[PDB]
Amino acid sequence: ASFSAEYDIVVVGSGCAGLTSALFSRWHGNSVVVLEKAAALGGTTFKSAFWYWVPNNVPMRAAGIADPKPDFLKYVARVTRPQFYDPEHPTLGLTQWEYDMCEAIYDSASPAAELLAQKGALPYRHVPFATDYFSELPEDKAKSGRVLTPKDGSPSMANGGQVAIRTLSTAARRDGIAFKTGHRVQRVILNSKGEAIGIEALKDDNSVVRIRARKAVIFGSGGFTHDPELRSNFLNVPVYGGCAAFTNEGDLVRITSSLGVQLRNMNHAWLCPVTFEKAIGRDGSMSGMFSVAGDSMIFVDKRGKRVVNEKLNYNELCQKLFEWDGAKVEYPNLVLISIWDQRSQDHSASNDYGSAIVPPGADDRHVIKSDTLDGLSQQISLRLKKYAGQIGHMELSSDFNANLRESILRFNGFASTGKDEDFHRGERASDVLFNGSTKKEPDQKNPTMWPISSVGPYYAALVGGGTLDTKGGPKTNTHGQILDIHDKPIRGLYGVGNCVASASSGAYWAGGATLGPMIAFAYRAANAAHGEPKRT
Amino acid sequence: ASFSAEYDIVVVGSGCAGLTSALFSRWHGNSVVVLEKAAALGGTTFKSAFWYWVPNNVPMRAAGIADPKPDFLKYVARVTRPQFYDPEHPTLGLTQWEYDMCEAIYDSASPAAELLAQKGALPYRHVPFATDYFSELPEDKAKSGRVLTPKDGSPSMANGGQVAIRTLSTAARRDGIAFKTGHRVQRVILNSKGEAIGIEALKDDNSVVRIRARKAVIFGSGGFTHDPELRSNFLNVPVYGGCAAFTNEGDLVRITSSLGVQLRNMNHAWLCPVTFEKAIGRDGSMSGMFSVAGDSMIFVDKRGKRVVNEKLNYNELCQKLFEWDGAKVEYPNLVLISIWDQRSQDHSASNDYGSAIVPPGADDRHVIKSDTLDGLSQQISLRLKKYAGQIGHMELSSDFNANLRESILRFNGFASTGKDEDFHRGERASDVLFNGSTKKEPDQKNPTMWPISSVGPYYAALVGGGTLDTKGGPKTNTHGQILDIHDKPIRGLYGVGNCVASASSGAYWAGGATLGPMIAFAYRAANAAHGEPKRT
Ligand SMILES: Cc1cc2nc3c(=O)[nH]c(=O)nc-3n(C[C@H](O)[C@H](O)[C@H](O)COP(=O)(O)OP(=O)(O)OC[C@H]3O[C@@H](n4cnc5c(N)ncnc54)[C@H](O)[C@@H]3O)c2cc1C
Ligand SMILES: Cc1cc2nc3c(=O)[nH]c(=O)nc-3n(C[C@H](O)[C@H](O)[C@H](O)COP(=O)(O)OP(=O)(O)OC[C@H]3O[C@@H](n4cnc5c(N)ncnc54)[C@H](O)[C@@H]3O)c2cc1C
Repeated sequence: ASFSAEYDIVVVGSGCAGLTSALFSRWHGNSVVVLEKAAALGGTTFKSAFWYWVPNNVPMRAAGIADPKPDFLKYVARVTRPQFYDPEHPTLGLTQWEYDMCEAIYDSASPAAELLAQKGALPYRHVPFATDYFSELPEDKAKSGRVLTPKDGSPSMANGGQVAIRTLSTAARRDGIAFKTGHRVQRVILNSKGEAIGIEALKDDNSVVRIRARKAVIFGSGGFTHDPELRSNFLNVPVYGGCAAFTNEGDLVRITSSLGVQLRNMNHAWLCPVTFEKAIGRDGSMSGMFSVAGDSMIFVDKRGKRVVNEKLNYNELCQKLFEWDGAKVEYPNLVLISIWDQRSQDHSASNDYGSAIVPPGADDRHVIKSDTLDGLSQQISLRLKKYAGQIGHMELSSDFNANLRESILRFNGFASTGKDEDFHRGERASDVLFNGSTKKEPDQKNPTMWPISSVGPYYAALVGGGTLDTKGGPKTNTHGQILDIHDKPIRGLYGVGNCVASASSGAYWAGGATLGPMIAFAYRAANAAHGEPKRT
Repeated sequence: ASFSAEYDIVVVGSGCAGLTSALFSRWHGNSVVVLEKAAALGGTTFKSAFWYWVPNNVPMRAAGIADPKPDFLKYVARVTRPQFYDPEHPTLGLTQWEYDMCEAIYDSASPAAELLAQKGALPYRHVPFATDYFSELPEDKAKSGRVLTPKDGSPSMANGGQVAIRTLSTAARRDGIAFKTGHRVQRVILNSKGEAIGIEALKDDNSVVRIRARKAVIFGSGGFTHDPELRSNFLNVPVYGGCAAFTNEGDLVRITSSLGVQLRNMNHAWLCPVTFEKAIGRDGSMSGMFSVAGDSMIFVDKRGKRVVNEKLNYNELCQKLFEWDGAKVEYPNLVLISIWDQRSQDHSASNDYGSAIVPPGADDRHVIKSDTLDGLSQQISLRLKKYAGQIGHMELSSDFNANLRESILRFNGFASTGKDEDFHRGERASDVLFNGSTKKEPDQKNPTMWPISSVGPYYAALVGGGTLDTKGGPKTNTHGQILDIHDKPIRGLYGVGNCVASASSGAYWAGGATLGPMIAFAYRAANAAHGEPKRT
């Protein structure tokens, strides 16, 4: 029973979690390999803007923006476990584990960011204007300032992930880390003491390779969005997919099923609305709809009524789509219809951040069009019929047309006063902050709303619920060590990123709140793995 | 090193799943032991009404009533997977597994029920008037008739579970099945071929015993409602507890963590509202609130407004309590307040079916009382403050009193016309079916509503979200065999009832839809287990 290759540390996956874990490991003097399931490096990280939320970061301190630790913990506790949050409780109402993980994020994200930049692997610039998603909470004492992004990201920052994967992987090759693509890890090999001593991977040609790890196996294999069975059986909502890399199929869940782990936070994903047709069609370029485009634009349900603030934070807005009507045995908002006019088409269109409104040249198969409102509803009906088998054979109400006219009349009044009496669109900072581009109007009272045109053409797109990726898996301690059911480390076995349980439950603290913590844990995991004895 | 006892079949748990599995096994000629963690037999089953939903049962056929199998499958497919339900799809939109499991229920529930009755273990009577929970759906072609209950159950049927446990356990002892209480199974023992050959159990004195199973170990160990870590980490909603027996702590989840199983349907429980204070205080006698008592009674939120049909099916009503307000980072309906008057107190009180309205002599610590509405709100506020750390420090709104008066006036008008224009209380058959007792009023237009008295005293109780129990665990095939990750049986290992994955997802088809299927699977499991070779 022997191995065709041997390294000190074997890393699984080449997104943020894998690359950073590998670099930190290598810089301690270990030999390292990165095993990537796909043909290309980068996973979901590659598609991201690579905002990374780093509490008490060096640029903030240089700018004179304070980030006190007790207040950091209160902010995250209040957002993460609202029912239990208590400022007088010794762990703010969090479990000891959740509290310890949040503390580790605060302690380790900045040194991790600093080392990656110092070595030239992830040079950054500060994004001082990027504001926390629940900045209005009094617990938040550093409402803006925590976000970094790759130094050479574009001005929109939309290509940040591509830049990060380039800088990280360039530094990895420079520093002698080995890479194997088309290697799907499928097993952890144990010694007789039950310690991880290597992996088995399936190659594209269907050969199996065994690779030894002298000190540690570190998983950075991403989530399970694109295993439909796992997704449907674990998540708290029945999402249609998400912007995760399609190779993120929850392999670690199968890999650990015989290792005695504790699967934790399996009920939660990072959530976001998606352009429904791109989810169903498996458009690999799809982004979550982080900014819902248009000011002269509303969402309506199948009755032709507004049901939600369209500018609400994406992780929260997605949840509205899965409200349950128990009397009718249906999801009334399963798909919502975004409706906009020529003004929003011309001035709110974007290639970035999952906008449904796209400029000339962009893929617009998901866009529904008509010269009149009555014509639009007939076009929407055809689209619903096309996807009937995915959406409970949903149909527009027989009163749709008249309801939509009433909805627009009401909205147009709100747009003129600047006050949305129904859903408070534009009243929270995050509504304005992620509003997207608009035609700036001299006398606009609220930047998130402008009256919808009294003439066509009119445009629409179906909006459904998806993920960025999942955030449940084997529980680790704060050093990235995968625990057995008695809360003790399985020696040699580590996990970082979306493949292990996040301490953020169902919450999404700020932009960059996936990547920032992840880099902290890669640093802590690599530092602990470096201290393993060489084994078997 | 060895075993202190040996049987052909070892059954774990003494609720419906375990007792029926054991009886079926014994009647095939195997020696059988039943191992119970608690001091007494019966688990959650003991507390139930023991309705059991049996498609195509003998009473229905005697009435000349068809229960056509394709239509049975369409009903359960429509309720279980609403998004994907399609009458033209080869498995109605279900996965092959879901479809096969639902078919097995139809095929095996009636023969299982007939044999239990034939042997004198579970004599039954028909419950002809119990209509399915979604009987109005056109897919349901046998809208009433499927429910059986223990022949000697009381007229209310509330003691059906006690009767069933008595008849089942009496037959088990009569037929030579062995029983051991205070035996907490904690491990499955495997041979070198990886087959289950017995168990290890922890006894009360903290000794461990090994018991050999020549043919099979059959788990019927119930769900994980009362492991708060598992509950919070897996279920789709953050429930506070449930009427499951307190010994249902998800031991099988830990037992199988190194066995390579597929945990499935972990995101779903059988849901129901509960008397919140009884959940928090772990009242072991608590029932889920299947019947929300009172016609002169409303539920209000912390703003003093109605938000839901109070008579809606319990599994669906519970979901209303967990709607999420992303703008305020809170659950607006986390607890609702049931408010009633003297008429409902006197004529709707019940010790059964989880009623918050309780008769004289009953434990009434959960009941809030005051001589004016303004006084009632002051008493409710004190109760919210008592449980603040569990409910996000919820407070009544500053306009609560005025809103409550407006809510009562509006409801009173609905009660007089018989038409609840807001939430349609009483319009579905199931609202009437679980309406509970009421004072007969000559000219009452809708049995579920009567105007609330303009004089006190007034009464209230906090209502929160809970379970009957969970319905996620190791996936089995239709023969109750626990599968490995490659969908192949782990030889000798079986599971029946709440301890394994239900094929009903998040749905609750009808009264008796937990016990009816469970008896079908106990029969199929026992039949397959009987065919195992004797091993090790
Ligand atoms: C469009 C978009 C924008 C986003 N923007 C941001 C943002 O700006 N900030 C932020 O914090 N978050 C953002 N997110 C979320 C963020 O991208 C992810 O949470 C993060 O990139 C996940 O990193 P990871 O290393 O865990 O996984 P990934 O980057 O998904 O990498 C996992 C890798 O493991 C590989 N793998 C899987 N199985 C195996 C196996 N068996 N063997 C070997 N390799 C395997 C996969 O192929 C993949 O390459 C965004 C998400 C999307 C979709
Ligand atoms: C008040 C109430 C009323 C209900 N009414 C109905 C109804 O009318 N019809 C219906 O269909 N459903 C009803 N339900 C739901 C139904 O009672 C359950 O779904 C069903 O009884 C579960 O049966 P079971 O055998 O899987 O588990 P249980 O009856 O819970 O039995 C499991 C047993 O396993 C034991 N156990 C646990 N761990 C171990 C271990 N490690 N070793 C050994 N033993 C162990 C437990 O102590 C317990 O005795 C009701 C539920 C409640 C709470």
